[PDB]
Amino acid sequence: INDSFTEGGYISMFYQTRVVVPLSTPRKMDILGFVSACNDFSVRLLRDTTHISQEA
Amino acid sequence: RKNTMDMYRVELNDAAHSDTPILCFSLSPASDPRLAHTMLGEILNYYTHWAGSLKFTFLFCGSMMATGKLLVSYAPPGAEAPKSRKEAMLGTHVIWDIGLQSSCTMVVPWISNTTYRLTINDSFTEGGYISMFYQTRVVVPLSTPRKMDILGFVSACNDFSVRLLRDTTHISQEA
Amino acid sequence: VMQLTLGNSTITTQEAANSVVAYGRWPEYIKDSQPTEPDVAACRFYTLDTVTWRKESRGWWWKLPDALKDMGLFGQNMFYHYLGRAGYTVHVQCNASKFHQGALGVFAVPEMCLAGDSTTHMFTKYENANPGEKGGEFKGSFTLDTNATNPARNFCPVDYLFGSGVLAGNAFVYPHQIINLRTNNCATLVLPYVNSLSIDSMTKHNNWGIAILPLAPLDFATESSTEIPITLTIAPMCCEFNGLRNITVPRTQ
Amino acid sequence: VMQLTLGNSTITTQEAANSVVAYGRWPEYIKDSQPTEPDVAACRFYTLDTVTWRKESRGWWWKLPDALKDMGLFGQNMFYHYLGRAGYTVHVQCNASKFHQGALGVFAVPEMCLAGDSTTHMFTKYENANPGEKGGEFKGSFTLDTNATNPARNFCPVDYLFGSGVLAGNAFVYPHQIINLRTNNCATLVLPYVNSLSIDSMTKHNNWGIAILPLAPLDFATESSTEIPITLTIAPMCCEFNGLRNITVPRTQ
Amino acid sequence: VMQLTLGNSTITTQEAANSVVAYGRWPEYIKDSQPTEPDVAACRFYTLDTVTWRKESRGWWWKLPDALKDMGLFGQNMFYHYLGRAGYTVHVQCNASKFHQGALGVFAVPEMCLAGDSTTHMFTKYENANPGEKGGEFKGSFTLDTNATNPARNFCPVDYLFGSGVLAGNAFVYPHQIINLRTNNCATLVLPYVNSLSIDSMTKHNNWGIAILPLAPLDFATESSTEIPITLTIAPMCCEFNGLRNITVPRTQ
Amino acid sequence: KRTRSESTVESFFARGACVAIIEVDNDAPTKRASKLFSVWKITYKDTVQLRRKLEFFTYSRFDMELTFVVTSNYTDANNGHALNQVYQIMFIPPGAPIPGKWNDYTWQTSSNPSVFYTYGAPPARISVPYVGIANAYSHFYDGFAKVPLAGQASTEGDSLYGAASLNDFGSLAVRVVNDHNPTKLTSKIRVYMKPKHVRVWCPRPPRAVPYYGPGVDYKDGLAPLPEKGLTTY
Amino acid sequence: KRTRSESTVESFFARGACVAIIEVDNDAPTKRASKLFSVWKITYKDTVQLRRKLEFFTYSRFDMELTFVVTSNYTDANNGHAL
Amino acid sequence: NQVYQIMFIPPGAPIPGKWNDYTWQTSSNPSVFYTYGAPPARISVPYVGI
Ligand SMILES: CCCCCCCCCCCCC/C=C/[C@H](O)[C@H](N)CO
Ligand SMILES: CCCCCCCCCCCCC/C=C/[C@H](O)[C@H](N)CO
Repeated sequence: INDSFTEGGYISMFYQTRVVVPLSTPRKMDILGFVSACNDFSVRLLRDTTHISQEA
Repeated sequence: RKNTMDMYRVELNDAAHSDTPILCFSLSPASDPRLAHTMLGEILNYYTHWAGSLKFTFLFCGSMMATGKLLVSYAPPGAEAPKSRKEAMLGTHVIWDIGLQSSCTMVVPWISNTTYRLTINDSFTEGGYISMFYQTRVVVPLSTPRKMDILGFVSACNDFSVRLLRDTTHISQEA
Repeated sequence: VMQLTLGNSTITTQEAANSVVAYGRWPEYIKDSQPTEPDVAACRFYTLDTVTWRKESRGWWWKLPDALKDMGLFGQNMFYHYLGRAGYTVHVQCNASKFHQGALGVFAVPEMCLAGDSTTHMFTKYENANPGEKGGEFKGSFTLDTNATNPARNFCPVDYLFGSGVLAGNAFVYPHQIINLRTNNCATLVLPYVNSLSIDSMTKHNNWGIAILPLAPLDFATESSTEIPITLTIAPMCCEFNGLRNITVPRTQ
Repeated sequence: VMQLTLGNSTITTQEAANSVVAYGRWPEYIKDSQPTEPDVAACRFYTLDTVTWRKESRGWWWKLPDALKDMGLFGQNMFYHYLGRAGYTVHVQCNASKFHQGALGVFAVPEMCLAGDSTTHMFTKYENANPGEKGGEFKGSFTLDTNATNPARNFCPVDYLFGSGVLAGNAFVYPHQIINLRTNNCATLVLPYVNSLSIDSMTKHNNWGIAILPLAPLDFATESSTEIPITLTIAPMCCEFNGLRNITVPRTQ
Repeated sequence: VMQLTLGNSTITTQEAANSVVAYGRWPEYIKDSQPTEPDVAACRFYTLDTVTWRKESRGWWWKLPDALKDMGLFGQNMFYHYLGRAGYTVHVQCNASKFHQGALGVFAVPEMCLAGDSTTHMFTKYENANPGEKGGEFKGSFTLDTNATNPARNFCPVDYLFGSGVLAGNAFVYPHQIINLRTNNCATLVLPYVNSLSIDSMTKHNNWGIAILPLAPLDFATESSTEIPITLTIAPMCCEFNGLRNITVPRTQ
Repeated sequence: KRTRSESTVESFFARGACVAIIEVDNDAPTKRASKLFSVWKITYKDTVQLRRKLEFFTYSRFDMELTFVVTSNYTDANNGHALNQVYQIMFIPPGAPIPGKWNDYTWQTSSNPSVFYTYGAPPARISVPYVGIANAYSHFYDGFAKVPLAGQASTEGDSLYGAASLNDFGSLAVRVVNDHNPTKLTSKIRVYMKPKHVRVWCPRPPRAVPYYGPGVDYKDGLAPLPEKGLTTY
Repeated sequence: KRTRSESTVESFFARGACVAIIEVDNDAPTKRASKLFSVWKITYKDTVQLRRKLEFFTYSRFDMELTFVVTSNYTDANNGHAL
Repeated sequence: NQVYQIMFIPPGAPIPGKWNDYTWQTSSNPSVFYTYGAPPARISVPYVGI
């Protein structure tokens, strides 16, 4: 949950020099991000999710 | 012929060869009216799931002089039901040579997409179809009957099994 | 080719269909786990009344040991001894030529109970439920006896109901034989003693029933009518009788 | 008594005449001295059109593997693969009673070339030389096609010439069977693959021919006319197909 | 550098990205714990219709073994045999130069169920849920079919919902490959047979779905428009067919 | 710190969840507006928690425990109190008779499994093994029960996408076996499903949009992602 | 696929089935229209499920378990509650 | 007779808003059902401190 007690820090992405492209090359390029768990990842205290709903 | 003895007989004649089927039914022992009332069907009606092969036997009740050749074919599920001998001969079939054997037995292989079949009418567990056609004709000499009846029988094989016992649909009680 | 030799009687045929032993067991005497044993004197073949098979025939039924009540020493011992036990050997003969058509189904039914013809439940009398050597006939439909003043008190068997409210097609569950006129003109059955008691009365209880049904219609060449004699010959086996007493005379009519 | 079980098909008969293996060899796969093998999927019995035997019948002829061009997977593989090889199992059924008369001669002819009906040599077209499942018929005499504008371009078989200018009496040199209505109502033949090549095209070349001739006239009792169905059931054996390519669609009409 | 040799077909490439075997298992025949095996005759690569990748492309989807219904022997066996089983080898080719931009995501989805376009639940017909070799397309938004008189009864896939109400980002849970135009112009997938039954009907049930999504926009140099062909070549593996019967002809239109 | 004992398939799925509520009434039969007995088709798709949990994988195998939590109440407070209620829950497998009346022959339970509950007792619990005709339960079916064929009439051969072949797992019929109370009473039974020995195959992505029907169809609410700045923490 | 564990005689017959319903009344003895006690002759032929199952065979042997499911109700709602 | 439901809501789990809303389905939230008159319900929980 959102709480300052267990802040995980921040992740930021910056330029180092620049993106360099020659003539007749696209000047707008997209990058894709992915997230995965490591071998030491674990969870506990099973609970209901907050992204589920039902009428009535 | 319903609800009398005549329903237990299938008629044959000495007419010229024709591709029109002699007999047709669907492999739904627990749902087909012709098979639901047999012992196999009655036992299956007590269970929800069943599996295994079956034996279908046909006995010729004509005269000794009568001879002929007949075809008994099984069309597997998922195909249009056979409408003529030409489509019937595309699948498993047996030849009844009336004149050498008075009875012929055919074994229905367990061709299924599921481990067990249901005892209700549903397209999910279709068992295919069974059809009977003429091969050449029924041949009889002079002074011999020209209308002869055959008898059909159904039985379970050694691999037959049932599960999920349930109440039958052929039982009722007042109040 | 079959030869049935028993007691002082012998039946030889060349148009048989082997034989079936009901439940896989031959008749046997009671094991350990004063008796009277007629032996060969009673264990012999007796011929019952020959019936006629026609196009309109619906079937015939006999009761055992009822059908043997008048067959000499067997019936005498049954009427002289309170309790008895014996198996049966049944032989059905139906002669036909190469131009004949039809088929008979012979069924050996334990506890062959038949539906009555009256509204009252189980209201058939003893004298009508025990026809004797003549057996009875099957009907094509159920007829209700409305003669309240003088009820017939007879059975009302229905061919397609087997006379007991069960589809005739399932009747093959019982030990059975098929006499097909194009393969065999006779059949044989071996029926061991069947009951919940080792011995039981030979007059109050019937052990077996023999049902002959026309599985296929009878026809001959191109003739408009034909008749086939059907003969039923029965022999008791392993006769045992107990409880000697005064002769029993069942009521008639 | 014969039972032919192959693939997912079974033929049972009790009026057979044993069988003859052509040249004493059963069909076998090519020895060493990507292939496609349908196996049981194609090695099964298919029933061709039943023909009628009458008093005026002169005979029938079929070509193999031509007759199986439309029989499911076998024909599909033949039209999908350039080259192929397979033996044949032929079964001829001709039912008859004890009052019937006549006899059929079944001949398996390798390279069964038939004479044309036109003056021009070998002028028959492919569409008429490959009838398919329906085969063809024999004529009692040679008729010359004089339709110069629209020649028929069909074969003109002659029964007593066997359709190839050879006396029918010598036709027994080929592997043959005799179906005599008084002894057997069916016959079986086993034809191994015969050709000068290990494999050959399944559309350009025909490997075998089946000829059914009326060796004796058909008669029944004292009737003025009678008809007997004749059924021809054929099964491929040791199917092998090679050279996968686009489907071949032979021209018709 | 990759070479895929199967049956009578071979695909050679020098711009591959190795390969991923779905669930770590290659296709295998059913173990013990009459079948028809076309073998190399069916286990070969077939090329499906080439699609065009544009700036506005939202994605494409194909169903297997639906896409192979018309591919020669494989489709013939599927329509001739009731039940079947086979794995798949999928090859996606997307050629591009050093001046091109974009990326494709190839996803192999078991039981790829797509949302319908109608208010009625699961109201899509068979003829629209089985496009065949041409597959289908993804939409950028959900459009509701209000044509009550003549409903389209087609699917309504949404690119960002993956067509099944699940965020496209999670679609990588399935076995997947990424074709990045700057590293590789093709990808390969090996999909073993997946189902709750050892064998299942080849016409009633679809085993796999192939989804091609534009993970990155397509661009080329400074041009205002560009098109890239995308080719999908699929080969069945370990073909097995069962229950031979009459040919099945699914309804169209 | 890893342990991974609560993240197992058993731990994830071994939790009771309400799947259906069956409502019955105890009232005079002459009142056609009252339901003396109810029939509910067995399925987990009537809820969203267990449905979402199960749809994480395409195939599954497991045994099941059913729990029946029974509650009841009066429709009035001017008629004193009623007697203790007894409820009957009968299982109807495929092909078995469907009760038509509150006291017809189908309630004889000659061969249909049945559970009798007395109000106030601990909730009834039963266990059932794997009863799938196939080798594993399927939550998705990319196919049709019937495939239309060329030459067939337009009124035959039609079937819904996916249909239901493996999903025909019977129904439950709930009734009250006690005499009809003079005052109407309303009872509700909550059915809780608890899987055990759960094995799963073919993981699937989590559902993103609200469930609409047993299938994968959706109509609205297709915007689950909120707004957030690209360079905002 | 055979198993044949649920097709055994025990499995087929080892199922509870209702055979009879005995009705009794708690009321003043002076009301001759009420039945204070009831007597039922033991038999399985009053029903059709178990009767049909049993008649599949002519002879049988078995032990029996009897279960008595009791329910009760009031004939009025203006007299509070009973004990 | 009254029946009571006590549902555990761990951090981040939905908070019931209505008496018969979806949050009471107990898909993954531990729950205890009590029938009036029965012995008081008792449960055990281990150390759950982060
Ligand atoms: C009164 C006695 C009640 C007896 C209850 C027995 C019901 C048995 C139902 C079996 C259900 C199997 C579990 C469901 C499997 C998957 O969810 C489906 N294949 C997909 O919907
Ligand atoms: C219906 C099921 C109910 C389940 C109840 C589970 C609740 C678990 C609560 C854990 C509480 C741990 C004990 C408290 C620790 C210390 O007091 C705090 N760290 C200091 O306030």
